[PDB]
Amino acid sequence: WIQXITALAPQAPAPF
Repeated sequence: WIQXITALAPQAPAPF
């Protein structure tokens, strides 16, 4: 679950 969020960390700014 820490690598589910950290792999999405650079994918938070590109949509939002």
